[PDB]
Amino acid sequence: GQDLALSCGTSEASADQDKKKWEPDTKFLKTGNSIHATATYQDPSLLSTVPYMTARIFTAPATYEIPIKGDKRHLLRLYFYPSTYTGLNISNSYFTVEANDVTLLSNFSAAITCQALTQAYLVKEYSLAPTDKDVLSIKFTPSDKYRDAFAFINGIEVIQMPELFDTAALVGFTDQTMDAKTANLQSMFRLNVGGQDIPGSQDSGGLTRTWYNDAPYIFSAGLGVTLQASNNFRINYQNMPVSIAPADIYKTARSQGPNGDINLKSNLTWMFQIDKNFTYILRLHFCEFQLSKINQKVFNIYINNRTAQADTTPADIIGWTGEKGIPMYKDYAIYVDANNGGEEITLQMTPSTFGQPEYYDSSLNGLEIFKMDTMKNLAGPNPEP
Amino acid sequence: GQDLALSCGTSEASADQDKKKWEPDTKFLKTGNSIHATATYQDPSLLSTVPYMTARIFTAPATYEIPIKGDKRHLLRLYFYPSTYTGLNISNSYFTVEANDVTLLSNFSAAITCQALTQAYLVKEYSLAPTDKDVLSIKFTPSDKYRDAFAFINGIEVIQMPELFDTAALVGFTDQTMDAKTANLQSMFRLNVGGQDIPGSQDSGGLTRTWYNDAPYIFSAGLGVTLQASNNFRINYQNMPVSIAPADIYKTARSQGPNGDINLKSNLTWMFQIDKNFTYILRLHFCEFQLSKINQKVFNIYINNRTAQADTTPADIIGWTGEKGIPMYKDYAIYVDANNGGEEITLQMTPSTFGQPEYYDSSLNGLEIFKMDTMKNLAGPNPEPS
Ligand SMILES: *[C@@H]1O[C@H](CO[C@@H]2O[C@@H](C)[C@@H](O)[C@@H](O)[C@@H]2O)[C@@H](O[C@@H]2O[C@H](CO)[C@@H](O)[C@H](O)[C@H]2NC(C)=O)[C@H](O)[C@H]1NC(C)=O
Ligand SMILES: *[C@@H]1O[C@H](CO)[C@@H](O[C@@H]2O[C@H](CO)[C@@H](O)[C@H](O)[C@H]2NC(C)=O)[C@H](O)[C@H]1NC(C)=O
Ligand SMILES: *[C@@H]1O[C@H](CO)[C@@H](O[C@@H]2O[C@H](CO)[C@@H](O)[C@H](O)[C@H]2NC(C)=O)[C@H](O)[C@H]1NC(C)=O
Ligand SMILES: *[C@@H]1O[C@H](CO)[C@@H](O[C@@H]2O[C@H](CO)[C@@H](O)[C@H](O)[C@H]2NC(C)=O)[C@H](O)[C@H]1NC(C)=O
Ligand SMILES: *[C@@H]1O[C@H](CO)[C@@H](O[C@@H]2O[C@H](CO)[C@@H](O)[C@H](O)[C@H]2NC(C)=O)[C@H](O)[C@H]1NC(C)=O
Ligand SMILES: *[C@@H]1O[C@H](CO)[C@@H](O)[C@H](O)[C@H]1NC(C)=O
Ligand SMILES: [Ca+2]
Ligand SMILES: [Ca+2]
Ligand SMILES: [Ca+2]
Ligand SMILES: [Ca+2]
Repeated sequence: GQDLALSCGTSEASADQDKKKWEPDTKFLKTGNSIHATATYQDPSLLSTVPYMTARIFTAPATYEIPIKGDKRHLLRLYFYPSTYTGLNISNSYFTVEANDVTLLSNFSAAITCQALTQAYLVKEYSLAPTDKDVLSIKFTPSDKYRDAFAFINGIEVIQMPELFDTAALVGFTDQTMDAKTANLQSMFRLNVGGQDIPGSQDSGGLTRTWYNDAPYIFSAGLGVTLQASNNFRINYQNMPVSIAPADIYKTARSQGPNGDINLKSNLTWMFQIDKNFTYILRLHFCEFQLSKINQKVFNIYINNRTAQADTTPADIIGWTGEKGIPMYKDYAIYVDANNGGEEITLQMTPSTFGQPEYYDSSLNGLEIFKMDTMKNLAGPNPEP
Repeated sequence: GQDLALSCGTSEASADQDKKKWEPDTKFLKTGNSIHATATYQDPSLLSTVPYMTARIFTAPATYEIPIKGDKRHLLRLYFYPSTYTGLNISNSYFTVEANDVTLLSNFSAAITCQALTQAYLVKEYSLAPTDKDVLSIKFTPSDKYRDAFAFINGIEVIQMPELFDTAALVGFTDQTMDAKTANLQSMFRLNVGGQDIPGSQDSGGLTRTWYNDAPYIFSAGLGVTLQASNNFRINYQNMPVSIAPADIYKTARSQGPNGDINLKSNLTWMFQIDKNFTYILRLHFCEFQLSKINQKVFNIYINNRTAQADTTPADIIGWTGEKGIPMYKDYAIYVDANNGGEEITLQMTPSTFGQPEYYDSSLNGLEIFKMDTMKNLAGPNPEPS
């Protein structure tokens, strides 16, 4: 059927602020008796009125049927703008969303979730494994616990993507590995480390992912030192698919800085709020654009205080890639529960004292955090405040 | 083993006018020698320079090896743009193409085929039955009969597809069928009847098939009346796979029109140039979007002057589907013989008088014509020049 950007509750085509074209959802909606509504407040923080200002509202289970290619992986995005739609209190909305037998959301309150994030809108993004079916059935089910619950949706995107997931190294364990090839994933965070926001229009692979500056997630007292590649520095992908990440991710990084003695005394630390009781994959993106040789910059990486790369196998970007300007990533997996970090993921970097490196520093170019499904479920609870 | 769109002779990723992404063919070329070439001339009829303006040229045999799932059916497309490449005379190009054990093309002249069609480029499309092999070997062999014979290719696509083929009713016989489930097929024609061209980007199943307007193929004096479903009319597929055809096929149709007297005195007639000595499957796509009951519109269907639906079993779309808005298709098979049939398939419809229907009309929403393989061969001769 091909990729779609549906603005729910619209009757004509529309375009957003980033030159993405959207179309009405009506075509794809199997079930009747939905309500369409336009919000009566346009939050000044919205980047566009599209798709956010218009919604479709469901008071019974409702299914969209989107033609897809069965053998392919897809990105699915759900856009929500909890605002005022004439005649409803958005606080009453609690619902489930499923996509071909994968549960995405359950008892989901967009209002509570937005309040907790201090953001007026939400985009939930998922990477769905191939389901061998030529229709993606997206079912919205109002809560059967609350008589007054309704479901709503402002936009849906379905985007074919390559098989960009394979194995991840298990954090804190010696050489253990797990397969992500058939996993369903939720995108939790996607950062351009040390660099400016990259809008979807500048993403690679036609995937229109947004990559956010990482500064708001730095937990260490030190912000470190951001690095920028020289003008027209060439990112040499070699055999890495360009869809993994756009070149600009690799042209900037965050490092600890030029003072190796100070760097040895601290970790550069990021912290993220996530849902308990899931395995997460952290994809760390690297590209050395300053140094040229093995054993110049060699560093330990820790996830939730456990070893990701350390001891006699620390991280060395040139050690991994063989050459300045080659991009790469490494995937690490951690099951996060009460004993392992609770509701938080921490990522920490510090120089290694193995093999007498030329410098004592660390760096990172990009970061993605994905939730893996457990028994075809990705739904977590709503956040607190 | 993913789907591929290879633009042969390129060294950078490219994209065409319909946003299809293409990549270089280099990694998949397994045996032989070849060079990249760029066409000297951009024909104004080309929608894109991708993949058509670049080619790989073979002066001896060469093979691609493409990873596939052996238990799955595939679409294979071969793109050709005859032009002057590396100083060679395109009129000397005659070659064979094989995909595993299936001969697709033999003594193939892209130049002559293009001249006969009044088209500057060709896309040959095949549906290959499961191979039980994890590699698709695509072999290009220059003709060993002409001395300066060479082969060329501009683009290759390999696309995993569902099993969209089963049995077809043999025309002019009753309860005799042809089995296409494990056949290798060539796509000859694919039409949105009564509607505008549907580009591959809008095709269902992610199969990127183009559905072309049918008007050029009508040979009755009357072109009938084209119909379009109302705004927000929904096509209700039920258990028919959406990969069969996109919704827009079913939202338009060609009919004979509102004058039943005129309709009763004529056939709506399509004609197609094909290759003799093959069995063809005609897939007729239907969806009733105006009427609502059985025995409102009831019509006879003839293929090569023989009965496909007639007598006491004429076509009735609601009769078949049970409801307005439910799409369907019916497959019919016909052998086109070396004398009778004579390089053409004709499809004709006219109203039936059987059972006193409310109206006297006929309609059709889409049409596909497939060649079935014989002796593991789908190759036909080059058409006559004019
Ligand atoms: C296509 O098939 C014909 C044979 O067709 C069969 O035999 C015929 C004699 C007739 O009985 C048909 O109805 C049968 O289906 C191949 O042979 C040619 O056939 C034509 C007449 O149809 C005849 O004029 C030629 O002399 C025959 N040729 C030879 C070499 O004997 C023909 O070669 C086949 N073509 C292809 C491209 O495979
Ligand atoms: C950098 O962070 C790592 C990981 O959190 C620190 O190592 C941990 O230190 C605590 C003690 O404070 C121990 O309980 C853990 O066992 C350590 N983990 C590992 C994997 O060794 C490390 O000390 C920090 N370094 C600095 C300089 O702050
Ligand atoms: C559905 O979601 C809300 C989450 O916000 C749940 O209600 C909250 O539950 C927690 C206790 O875990 C309290 O701290 C909050 O005060 C509750 N908030 C509100 C607004 O009621 C609710 O329990 C969930 N329901 C189900 C069936 O899971
Ligand atoms: C519509 O076309 C059909 C099929 O070509 C016509 O039926 C044929 O008529 C010719 C001449 O009368 C015969 O040689 C064929 O044997 C007929 N075939 C069949 C299957 O009946 C039919 O006459 C045409 N209808 C109209 C209304 O013109
Ligand atoms: C290969 O194809 C060419 C072109 O179709 C064939 O040559 C034509 O043969 C027919 C006779 O069947 C004549 O009508 C044309 O004048 C010929 N055209 C040219 C350009 O020569 C040729 O016979 C075929 N060769 C083989 C071995 O099958
Ligand atoms: C997490 O898992 C533990 C252990 O299975 C369980 O006791 C707890 O209820 C779960 N908590 C959440 C928030 O899912
Ligand atoms: Ca909307
Ligand atoms: Ca960066
Ligand atoms: Ca090409
Ligand atoms: Ca049509």
